[PDB]
Amino acid sequence: DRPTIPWKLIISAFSIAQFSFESYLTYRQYQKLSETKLPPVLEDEIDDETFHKSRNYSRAKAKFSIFSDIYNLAQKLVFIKYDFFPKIWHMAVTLSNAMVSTVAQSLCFLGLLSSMSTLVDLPLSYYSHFVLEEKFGFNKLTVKLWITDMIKSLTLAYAIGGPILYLFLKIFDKFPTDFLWYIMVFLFVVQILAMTIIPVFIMPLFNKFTPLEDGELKKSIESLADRVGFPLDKIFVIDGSKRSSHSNAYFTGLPFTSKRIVLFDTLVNSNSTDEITAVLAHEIGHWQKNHIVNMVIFSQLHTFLIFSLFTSIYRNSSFYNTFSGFVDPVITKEFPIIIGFMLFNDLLTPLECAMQFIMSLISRTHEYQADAYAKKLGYKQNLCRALIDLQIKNLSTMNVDPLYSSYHYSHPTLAERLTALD
Ligand SMILES: [Zn+2]
Repeated sequence: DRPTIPWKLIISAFSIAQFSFESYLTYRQYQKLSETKLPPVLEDEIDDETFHKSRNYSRAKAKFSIFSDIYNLAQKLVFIKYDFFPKIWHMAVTLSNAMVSTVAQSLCFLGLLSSMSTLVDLPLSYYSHFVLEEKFGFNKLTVKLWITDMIKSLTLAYAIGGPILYLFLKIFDKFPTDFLWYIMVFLFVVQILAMTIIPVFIMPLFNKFTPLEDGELKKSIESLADRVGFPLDKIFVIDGSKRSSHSNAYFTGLPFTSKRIVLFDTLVNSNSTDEITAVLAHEIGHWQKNHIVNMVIFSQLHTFLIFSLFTSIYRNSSFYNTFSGFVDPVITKEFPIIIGFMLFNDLLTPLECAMQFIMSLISRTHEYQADAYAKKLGYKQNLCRALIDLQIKNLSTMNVDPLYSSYHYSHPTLAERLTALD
């Protein structure tokens, strides 16, 4: 536990290492998608034509994935070896006029930084939407709406992100010796408010929430709810058609309290008729077995590990000194917590890989249990046809690499979800 260790080399080595590992995964997946032509348990229920089209969708996804990784590894390594952070700090504070200048310039640094991460990402985000998924008729948005969404995301990020971060940072000042349990509780309470505030206040700005047109489907879902429990405030059908013809469904409720069921516009349309309910049995499965409880708990362990280790490396950095020590246009005074946190974030990357395996696996077995639970309710045959139709219209990957799926896939392979039931 001490200051002088070669940080530059280690961080560059880690980023390259885990990029290479991720490149290996993506490589295997590309192999299988291009070579294999048959699913074992889906050889009858997958059109030979819509199978090839799905091979192509996944191909382009992988290609773009690798280019996106190289791009994000390239700008990082350049950011590192050329000490690009100090420079942004100076340029940020320089653009602060009105005095209303303060001790927490950290917010300024992050203000310009995140805005740069946006503009540098912009080209990729544009390609993915207006090329990768326009080529497969998935994207239904105009540039007008895309840009407006970007601006709304940044404006919100500052509006509520600034205040929360500020308090988060000043909590370190009040407790320089024992901050752990305080910032722990802080993140917990922000989490609770988060799941309650984003759906109620933030989402309405993105999509138009309308209540489910009273009739058949409303009654069906209402009946499944009353049967298995009392968790149901109301049902809304969001307009997710405006973005792309992708489908999904979820419920938003502050647990444990009333829960609202949101259904995607493309879902109620003619892809899922009332196999929709089998799906909702699956999604009620997550609630019944207290998975959300297991997830917040497994999340708190993670956070504790992270900020337990933080105590070790929030003292001295190779980068600017903060209280001429041997290099140029450096930054001075109080050590700034935000910076030590970021570099620490890129120090952990291997730990994250480990917990990427762990989290992906837990989610997978949660889906397993929810499906089995849908069988318990008799929605087995409809649930099967639901998942199959989703994979058909979303051109999801048919036969995947075990390792690649073990790392990335939070949901088990379709074939793997069926064999557990069918
Ligand atoms: Zn699920």
